[PDB]
Amino acid sequence: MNELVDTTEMYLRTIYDLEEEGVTPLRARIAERLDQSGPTVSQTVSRMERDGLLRVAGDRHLELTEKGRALAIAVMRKHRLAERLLVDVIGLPWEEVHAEACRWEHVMSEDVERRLVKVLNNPTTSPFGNPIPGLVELGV
Amino acid sequence: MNELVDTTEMYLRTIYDLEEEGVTPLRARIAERLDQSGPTVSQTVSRMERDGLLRVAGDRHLELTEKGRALAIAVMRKHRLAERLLVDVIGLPWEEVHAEACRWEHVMSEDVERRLVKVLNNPTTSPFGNPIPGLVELGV
Amino acid sequence: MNELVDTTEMYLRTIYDLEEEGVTPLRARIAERLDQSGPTVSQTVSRMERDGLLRVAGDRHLELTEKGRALAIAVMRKHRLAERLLVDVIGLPWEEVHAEACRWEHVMSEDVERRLVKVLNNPTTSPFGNPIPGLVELGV
Amino acid sequence: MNELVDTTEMYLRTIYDLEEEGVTPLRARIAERLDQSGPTVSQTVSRMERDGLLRVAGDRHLELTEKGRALAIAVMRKHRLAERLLVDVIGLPWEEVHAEACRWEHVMSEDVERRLVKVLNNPTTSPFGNPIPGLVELGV
DNA sequence: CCCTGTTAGCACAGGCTGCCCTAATTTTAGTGG
DNA sequence: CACTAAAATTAGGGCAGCCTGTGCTAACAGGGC
Ligand code: NA
Ligand code: NA
Ligand code: NA
Ligand code: NI
Ligand code: NI
Ligand code: NI
Ligand code: NI
Ligand code: NI
Ligand code: NI
Ligand code: NI
Ligand code: NI
Ligand code: NI
Ligand code: NI
Ligand code: NI
Ligand code: NI
Repeated sequence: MNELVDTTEMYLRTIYDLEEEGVTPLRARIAERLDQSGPTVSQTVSRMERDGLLRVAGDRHLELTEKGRALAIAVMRKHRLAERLLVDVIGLPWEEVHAEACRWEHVMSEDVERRLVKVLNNPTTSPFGNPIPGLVELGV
Repeated sequence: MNELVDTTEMYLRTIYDLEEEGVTPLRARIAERLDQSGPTVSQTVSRMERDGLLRVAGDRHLELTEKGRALAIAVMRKHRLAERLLVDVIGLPWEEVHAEACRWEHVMSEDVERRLVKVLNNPTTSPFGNPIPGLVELGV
Repeated sequence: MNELVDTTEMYLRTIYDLEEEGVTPLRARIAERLDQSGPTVSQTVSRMERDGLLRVAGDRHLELTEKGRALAIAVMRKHRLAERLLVDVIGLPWEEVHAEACRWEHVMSEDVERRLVKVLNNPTTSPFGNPIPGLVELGV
Repeated sequence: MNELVDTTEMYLRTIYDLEEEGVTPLRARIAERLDQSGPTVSQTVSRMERDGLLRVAGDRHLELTEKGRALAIAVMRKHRLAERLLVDVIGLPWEEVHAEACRWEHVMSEDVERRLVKVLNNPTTSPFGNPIPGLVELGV
């Protein structure tokens, strides 16, 4: 198992965080946040272009395709739903929830996601306050 | 990401499965169970033997080492606690919870397992009846 | 510096050697001979195919392009002239010449090569009996 | 292969050159002579500093460590024993021997160096008049 | 415009291990003669 | 021991995903001519 559990999904989520924070998505940002060498993130981002999940712009900005944005959103959704489960229900300490959720985001089915929306009483936010994306696309 | 999520863990737990059922743990069993080829299974098993996780015994059986066994128990434990959590709290359909728990077992920290035991009122079994191993060494 | 000094050239000359011994040139033979990993050679071989030096047949034979074989021949010429110089003139023990010539083949210019045909009295074989190829196309 | 063949050795030997010439060894000086960019030589210098090959003094003068000096001496010695060999034995036109010995210095074993000392009747200088350093260390 | 160097963000070459495959054998455990 | 069925190996790959080394341009900074 990868330390990232799913590399591709971690690249998508990271680009998405960047968009949330209002910083320009560059390969250099992904290498910083995931502690990887430039040649590593360059090659991996190429594989993701090949598979149509992102594209490198002329100015080197990373952009999510439609397939890549739909997936990124899905992962962010599971992440924050996992965060809620972990805090509201399990009571895992705060400073551990993101780290745990960062693994959970790559394995939770949408089947489970929909159950969690019901069980956690229709949560629109993570336990930190960040809005949960893609609830419509989940189907809620 | 790996279909198995964690190949090493799925190999250890699969060996746990065969021991629990009373069938001789052979590489040929892992090939059937995990649907992989013989060459693949021997190759991975070699890595795991190299890494101190198991031995290929003189008569070909796969004996888990002490490190291998602790991990195998830790993974089976997370699996059945995940199964309990999914049925009792999340309400995932029976048909599906094993498939789900087969992924969660690979990402759940012991920190969450300990908090699950309480959340689930000191469970001793999976919803399918099988006993939950390693509750002692989990520290409860 | 590379341990091979020149990876591409060593690959070419290795292919040359294999052909010369009458063994089918496969990536596996190169992996053995240069002690490199399988993915390393397949990747290097890919660059060489990108660059017009060879192609991988459908049955996985490595086929030198006309340009590829010209470079291959050119390197062995340098190798074997270097062996003549090192034995006939410099007097390096017989056991250590191939090792030295193996690094030399990669830095020798054609100008030097041509001066060595003169100085060594139109040589036509290695000290070990093997013919020096590429003399005609050298400028002889 | 690298155009310099061995970047580290060419950096060491270049520093050594400047010291013979009595010019202050600065990174700008290296950039100049090997025709590379400021950034490149700045990065390459720090790897070497890292590996204990040189010190960058408070005033920015590059300074060889005893380990860096020993390697620079050995490359200069190879460079000049090669020059000798190229003029006296091989007969390569004058205008071309420095370019040829600029590559050979990086591949010649000490085993060959000691044979060249014997065969060229104990040379002390290059055909350009510059003294060959490290003949003592070589083991003569 | 030099000069000397830095910081940021790339490029390509050439290395690695993990974990997956087919085809074609070979070894081994158990069975029957 | 001799055939067989199950088990494992041998041979030669595949792709994903890590790495360091060694090169680049742009922008900038501080001082100089
Ligand atoms: Na790194
Ligand atoms: Na290797
Ligand atoms: Na340049
Ligand atoms: Ni943009
Ligand atoms: Ni988070
Ligand atoms: Ni994650
Ligand atoms: Ni046994
Ligand atoms: Ni189960
Ligand atoms: Ni699993
Ligand atoms: Ni063929
Ligand atoms: Ni040879
Ligand atoms: Ni060579
Ligand atoms: Ni100084
Ligand atoms: Ni010179
Ligand atoms: Ni040089």
